[PDB]
Amino acid sequence: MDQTQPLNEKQVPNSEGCYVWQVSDMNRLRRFLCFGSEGGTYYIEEKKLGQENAEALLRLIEDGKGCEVVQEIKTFSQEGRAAKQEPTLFALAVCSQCSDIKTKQAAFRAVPEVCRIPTHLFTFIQFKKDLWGRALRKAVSDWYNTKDALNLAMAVTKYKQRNGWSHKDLLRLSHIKPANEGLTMVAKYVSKGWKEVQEAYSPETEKVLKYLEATERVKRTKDELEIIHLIDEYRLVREHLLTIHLKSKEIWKSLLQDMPLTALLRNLGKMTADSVLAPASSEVSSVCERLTNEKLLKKARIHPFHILVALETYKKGHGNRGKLRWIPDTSIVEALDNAFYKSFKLVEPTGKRFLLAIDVSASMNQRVLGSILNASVVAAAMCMLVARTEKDSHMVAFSDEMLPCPITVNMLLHEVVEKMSDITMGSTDCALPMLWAQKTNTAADIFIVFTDCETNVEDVHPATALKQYREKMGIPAKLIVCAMTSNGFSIADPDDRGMLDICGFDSGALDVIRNFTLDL
RNA sequence: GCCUACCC
RNA sequence: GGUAGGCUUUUCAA
Ligand SMILES: [Mg+2]
Repeated sequence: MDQTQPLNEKQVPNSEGCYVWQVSDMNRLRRFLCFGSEGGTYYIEEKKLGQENAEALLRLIEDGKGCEVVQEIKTFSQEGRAAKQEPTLFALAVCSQCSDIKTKQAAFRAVPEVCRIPTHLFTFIQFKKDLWGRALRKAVSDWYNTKDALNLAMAVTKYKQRNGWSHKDLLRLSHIKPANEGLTMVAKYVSKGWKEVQEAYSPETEKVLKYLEATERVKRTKDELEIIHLIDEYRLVREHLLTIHLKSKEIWKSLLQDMPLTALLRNLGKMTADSVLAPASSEVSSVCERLTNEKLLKKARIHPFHILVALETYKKGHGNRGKLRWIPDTSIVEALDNAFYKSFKLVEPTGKRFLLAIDVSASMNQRVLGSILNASVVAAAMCMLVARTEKDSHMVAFSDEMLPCPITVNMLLHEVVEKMSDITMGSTDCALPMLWAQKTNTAADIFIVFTDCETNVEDVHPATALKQYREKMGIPAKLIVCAMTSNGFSIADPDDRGMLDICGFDSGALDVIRNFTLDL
């Protein structure tokens, strides 16, 4: 009996013909929220991946899980555990339509806590289209009227329109009625324009006009000094400036001052190139100190993935799609690579013995989140995270055989990246870890395997490998399968309480692994 | 092959 | 359509 055969009825065949279990729908929801379905997986095409995921979603609703889904969606977004928003917003959209009315009413109810910025809403509304009314009109209206005039003003000027949707269309389609003078002004500004509003017009309301005026002013003035001035006075950001100003060193030195974190993160390369982040500079020193402030990273909801993508591209001196070059600053590379570990919800060590196994087979070459990072690299990063928290941990890599582990606990993130480079390839034997462990008489209480569960060699089933391990070593060893995709497969036996299914790249992954290690 | 802003 | 920034995919002051 090997992986080519089913252990029991419950099991189903992979994408390779070998047998595994089907991840619980709830768990697949999490996989989906974190990885989405762009580019699909190594075996499943993008389109069918989304279809497989859409099916599981509806299945949950069918089964009553309607409100648990929204609650989970609501929680992942607020806690910022998912790199990108599309999957969450698409999920909240499907729920916003499902048969259940409990779920639907819960979906629109959570819209303002999930759609924090215009883009989020625009993407939500567009999804509803790919799939107005009382609920919709109400939800959109509440999004604006519950805000503070002065805040809405920034929101609507920072994000005038995204993906084909403007606040002008939303305001009109929802037939909103400004809850106060401040909001009517902003609304009039949006639908009718500055002139109309300027022509039509409290201390609080004046503040709102002032601002709107500022935003209009920084687009007519030729004087750079005045631009810089307004930026200082009204905290105007990049989106507020005419793109011709974005070539001025002094504009950015003024823009960097209190630049939001994602903005700062996505423009590290450009600022270095324009000498705004010159070597040894105060500015650079400032940047590093901000990127490594866990609280602000947390406040700005900087996901570790975004850090990884920026680090990879930043040290490359040049972009992937971009077309500018810069001498990568070593202080920044050390600050980003440091920030990576602070972006995850950190936890107190348990002290247990962990065996961390990275699936490095050919399939792990598959690209994640439509980025330039592959599952191999991401799995290794997640691995480094768990290894720097629980010191008693031995890392190992595998494909269809045990391979010398290319990385170490003391390596900087970009060294672990290129090392996974030279080694990703081969077939998949997901039982090797447990098997290796027994053979080297290596003790462990927890096994964490970072895989896509597409095991395919004629060797015993990983679940079988774990049992043989328990019996042989006399340890109740548990097994945590950290998923690297949104496929619906798992080498984890649902009937074994010592086997858990978690998602890779959930900034909250650390807490789940802990709760499980500690029998919670 | 894509995102924005400005003019038209 | 013309022009200009950027692509670390859409820039979460939070
Ligand atoms: Mg493989």
